[PDB]
Amino acid sequence: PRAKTGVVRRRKHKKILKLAKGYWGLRSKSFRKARETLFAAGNYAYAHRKRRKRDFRRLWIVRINAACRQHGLNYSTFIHGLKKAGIEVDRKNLADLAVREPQVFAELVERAKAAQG
Amino acid sequence: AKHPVPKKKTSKARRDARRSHHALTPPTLVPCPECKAMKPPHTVCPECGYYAGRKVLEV
Amino acid sequence: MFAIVKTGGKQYRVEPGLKLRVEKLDAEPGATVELPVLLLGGEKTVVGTPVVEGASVVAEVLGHGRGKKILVSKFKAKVQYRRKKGHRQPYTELLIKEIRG
Amino acid sequence: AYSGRKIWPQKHTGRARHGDIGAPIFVGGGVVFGPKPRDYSYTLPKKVRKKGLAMAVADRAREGKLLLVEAFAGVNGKTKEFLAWAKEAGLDGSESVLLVTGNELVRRAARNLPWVVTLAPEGLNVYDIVRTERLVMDLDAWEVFQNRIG
Amino acid sequence: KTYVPKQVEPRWVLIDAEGKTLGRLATKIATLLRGKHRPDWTPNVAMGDFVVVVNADKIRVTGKKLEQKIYTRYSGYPGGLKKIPLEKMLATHPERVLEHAVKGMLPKGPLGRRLFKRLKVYAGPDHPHQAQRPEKL
Amino acid sequence: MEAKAIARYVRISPRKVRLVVDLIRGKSLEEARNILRYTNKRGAYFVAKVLESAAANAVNNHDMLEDRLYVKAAYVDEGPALKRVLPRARGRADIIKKRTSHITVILGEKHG
RNA sequence: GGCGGUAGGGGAGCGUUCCCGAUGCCGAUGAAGGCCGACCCGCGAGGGCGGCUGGAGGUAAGGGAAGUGCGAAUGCCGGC
RNA sequence: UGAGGGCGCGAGCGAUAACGUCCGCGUCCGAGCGCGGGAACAACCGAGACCGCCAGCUAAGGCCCCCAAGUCUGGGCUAA
RNA sequence: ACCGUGAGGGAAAGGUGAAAAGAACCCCGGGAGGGGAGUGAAAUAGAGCCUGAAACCGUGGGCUUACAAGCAGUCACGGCCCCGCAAGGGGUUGUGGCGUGCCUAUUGAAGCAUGAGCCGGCGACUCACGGUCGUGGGCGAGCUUAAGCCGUUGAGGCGG
Ligand SMILES: [Mg+2]
Ligand SMILES: [Mg+2]
Ligand SMILES: [Mg+2]
Ligand SMILES: [Mg+2]
Ligand SMILES: [Mg+2]
Ligand SMILES: [Mg+2]
Ligand SMILES: [Mg+2]
Ligand SMILES: [Mg+2]
Ligand SMILES: [Mg+2]
Ligand SMILES: [Mg+2]
Ligand SMILES: [Mg+2]
Ligand SMILES: [Mg+2]
Ligand SMILES: [Mg+2]
Repeated sequence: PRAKTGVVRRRKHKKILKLAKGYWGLRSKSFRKARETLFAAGNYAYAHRKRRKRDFRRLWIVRINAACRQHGLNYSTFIHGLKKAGIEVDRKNLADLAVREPQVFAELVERAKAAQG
Repeated sequence: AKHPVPKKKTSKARRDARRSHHALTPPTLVPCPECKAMKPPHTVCPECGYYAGRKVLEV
Repeated sequence: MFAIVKTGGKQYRVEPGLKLRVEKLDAEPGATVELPVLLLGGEKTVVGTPVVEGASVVAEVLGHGRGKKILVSKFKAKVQYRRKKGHRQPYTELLIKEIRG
Repeated sequence: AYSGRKIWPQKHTGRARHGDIGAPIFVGGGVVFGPKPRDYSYTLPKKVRKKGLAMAVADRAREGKLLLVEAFAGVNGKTKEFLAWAKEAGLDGSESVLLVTGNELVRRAARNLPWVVTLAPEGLNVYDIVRTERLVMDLDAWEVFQNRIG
Repeated sequence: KTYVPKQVEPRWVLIDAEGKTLGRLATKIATLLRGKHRPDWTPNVAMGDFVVVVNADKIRVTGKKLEQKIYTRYSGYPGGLKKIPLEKMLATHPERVLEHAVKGMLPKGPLGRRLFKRLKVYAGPDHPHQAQRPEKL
Repeated sequence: MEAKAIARYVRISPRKVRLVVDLIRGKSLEEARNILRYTNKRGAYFVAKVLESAAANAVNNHDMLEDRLYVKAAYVDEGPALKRVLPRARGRADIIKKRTSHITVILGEKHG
């Protein structure tokens, strides 16, 4: 009962090609090259799916910081009042109401200058 | 087996970008004073002759 | 009219009249659920307390399932540790009705 | 059949290191751990087949799929001199049947029967018993099957 | 999802630098380029504003840097490390006394030498009256 | 309708004729000929016995007129190759690839 | 409540070749194999589905036997 | 598995040198070259990664710009 | 065949079609090779003629590139072309975030430590006997056969 290779070894190399689509030169047609750059991706995609928030976590703040300093106060001084107001609402994204109607946020600012000064 | 040596198999673009300077200039030509033929500058066409220097062929 | 809402560990900015994906909840896929957890108002209604005072937003479900299976292959270099794994992330094809209270 | 001679020295060669061409790493040379011929038999205790002989017989009795016989319109040699016997007994080609008898005539009368396999009174192979969906046997059997156990 | 605009109209700015401390001035300028003074800040599309800083030969800096700080330029040849002081430039090229400071605060990618384009620092003053001249102080 | 003709199996390396074919491409046949008949190469001859033979069967088999057609598309691929050895030095034997070709020329219709 | 993980240990599975299952069944209204796909099942190795090509074998559910799963060995053959 | 290595410490050797070595305790890399600060930097600092989410609290470390966060308040200090 | 004086070493290479019915004839052309017509169920079965992958070469088309610093990818957004029904999806990438290839040995890597040009196939814990543990089944003061002998020929029974 002999069982040569046959189908098995090829179909797999076709799947790696299937995920190596648009990879420069040999990196998408040479098999044991495509095997490699897939290793980094699934790692590169892992870490960055952990990172994509911290990216936006940072971006939101600057926009927020851009807003508060347009009333005349810093981001550090902005947040505290909100926290002093105990408002677990402000998903740092949802503070994007600087081009999503501003008085909705412009009057979040004055509810900060209260409980501190 | 000798001296300097390529290190890495030269890639495709690599190989190909060198080869832009290799495409052929198509031949420039004029038409014969008499013949309705196409012919180089400063030449004598392989059918006609001239008017101060023969070439006249045969049937 | 600004309709904020906070469900499944994340909040969102809703204007009333289109669909949304949110995580599941112990519900039958053909009904309508209430989120008395609400924030704000498009005519300016700040909330000194976190959660509003009793207001709400009404949303209609649709079904369940998954969007994309996203492969999660973990490979540690050097040390023969490759893993091949993926999953589906279910959700609720959620349709929001009103902001009534 | 290849010889036993190094292919090219390993020292100062450029290529790898190698030897005789029976080496499985090559091609066409030798097999690795190929399947040389060998027996598969053993010695299963008789008390497993003895009891194993009984178990299967009742299995057809437990389902009724049994019949001892003694009377035959086909005590001679003709496949036609049997299928009518089956007609007058109850075998309408619906389901398979194993047959036992000590008469080498009835076997002929069904040795060409696709749904009826011959069987001598002795080698009641539990394979063919469980193979066929119904069983038939005779007293000429039910004295040795009895002398086995009974 | 997140807010991103589509079209963006920029705005220009007028700034002087008489008595303005050198570095602290040019610091806000970079922020004023990288429009993080714009809640519609965009981390790639280059929304940077256009700062037109008239006058600079009258720029002063803390300490004795006028006779102490030197800038470096490297040709490639030996003996190429050209060490130019903050004084000799404040005499025939007082225009790049700020430039080779903001580029020191602009980011590193290709967007930098786009942001730095959206800014010119003459020393006159009274620059080419293009149009609007938003003098922010 | 396009008309085609391949000169299978032509002992000339591809890298050579591709330089030539890539000159009559898009040119009208009249110029294509005058281009070829004065193109100091070697592939120019092989095209001629496959061009005017591809413009031929655009007439003797595909009822078109030569007075109109144009170089629609023209390409060449790579056939096999005879293998010959090259006694290099000190006993080395480095083979050599004498390459053939597969010159392919198709022609269309100007107007009408 | 725990679930990073090398040598190593245990458990679970997918695939290939062949046999019982078969004088069975699927197959000319197109099998095995090869090109695709953004469809579906599975976390998986994999299994189904639509299209193209090919042209004659292929074999379920439960058991059994293996020459059984490749990315490297300056591995071997061939081609490039 | 029985070649280990780093750092803090207590010794010996060494020149109260060695990113040198031999020991003891402990820690960590090896097996955590997976994350954050240390510009970079296996073992220095924080912190054990089952997967997903454009959610919130934090440690180290940081808050003028690249670079997210006070050119924060009060009090002194230094002109290199 | 080929190598070696010599003993001796010692390969590669099967596949049209059921039937040659294998292209008469015409045309380009020196021929080779092709176009057409025709046989054939099929010439996309054309005489290295079943299937035809992969490396490798080229033509056509969609996206991009001549202010840019790069294990060549990942994440985000926009942009171009295409599919599609809301919405969504495919292919490309301009900008921004991060990003020190694989295996093996090494305490130790990104490495100036081994190895691989690439692709496709062959290729690496099986077997026999005895024995320890585990487990599944048979009998249970018992348990069990070996050579061999009767018989269909992929049947077993005796044999202590
Ligand atoms: Mg945060
Ligand atoms: Mg705002
Ligand atoms: Mg709610
Ligand atoms: Mg998933
Ligand atoms: Mg042999
Ligand atoms: Mg040797
Ligand atoms: Mg088979
Ligand atoms: Mg760091
Ligand atoms: Mg945990
Ligand atoms: Mg900042
Ligand atoms: Mg051989
Ligand atoms: Mg919608
Ligand atoms: Mg291979």
